[PDB]
Amino acid sequence: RFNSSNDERIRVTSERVENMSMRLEEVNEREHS
Amino acid sequence: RFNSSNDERIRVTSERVENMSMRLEEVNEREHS
Repeated sequence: RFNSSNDERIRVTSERVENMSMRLEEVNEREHS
Repeated sequence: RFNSSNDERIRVTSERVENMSMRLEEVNEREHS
């Protein structure tokens, strides 16, 4: 019941979005062509 | 009406974000240059 609450889902989504944004900026910065 | 609720949108967004994070980590791990 705790893991299915809206607040926990929002927090986890925000953290994963931040990590994905950092990783995507890292990937885009590494360009050779 | 069920598919447009906030809870369903949050759950679907969280699941898709998790899948995208896993896929992005898979892509970044596969680097050759």
